[PDB]
Amino acid sequence: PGIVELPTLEDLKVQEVKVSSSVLKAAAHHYGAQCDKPNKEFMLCRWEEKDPRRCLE
Amino acid sequence: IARTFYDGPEKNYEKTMAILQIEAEKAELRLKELEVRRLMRARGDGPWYQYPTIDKALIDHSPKTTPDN
Ligand SMILES: CCCCCCCCCCCCCCCCC[C@@H](O)O[C@H](CO[C@H](O)CCCCCCCCCCCCCCC)COP(=O)(O)OCC[N+](C)(C)C
Repeated sequence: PGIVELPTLEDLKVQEVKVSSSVLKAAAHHYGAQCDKPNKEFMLCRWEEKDPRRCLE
Repeated sequence: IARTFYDGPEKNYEKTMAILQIEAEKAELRLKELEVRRLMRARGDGPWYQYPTIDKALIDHSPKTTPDN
């Protein structure tokens, strides 16, 4: 029925955010204020494409 | 007797012609209807034998709390 295409493990690498959930929760309000633009771009991509493979960048 | 109680042969003759035409048309119509019913039941493309499917108007096309539906 066709082969599923997957990104290679190289294109899935990124500088991770390695802080715990308490740090994230303590920063969440200002983080949502400051980083609104790329987050909203990503969520719109994610919900229009319905494919995680199309919103890696 | 013929003048008082009966008619000429042409009346019965042409009444018979009318009767025969009506009956033969009804017969061919019956056969055609049987064939049309057979085809409509086998193919489902006709107005007849339409079995319900689900109304597409029930689907909710709104964002569904996760991106992949
Ligand atoms: C001359 C003497 C010697 C010869 C005698 C000749 C014998 C003939 C008499 C016998 C009577 C014939 C029997 C009746 C059968 C005919 C029924 C029917 O076919 O007649 C209808 C016609 O109706 C007639 O009037 C028939 C009525 C006869 C009823 C008989 C009743 C007799 C009972 C006697 C009672 C006497 C008194 C009793 C005292 C207590 C036809 O309908 P119609 O829609 O036109 O058709 C179209 C034809 N057109 C175009 C020509 C008009």
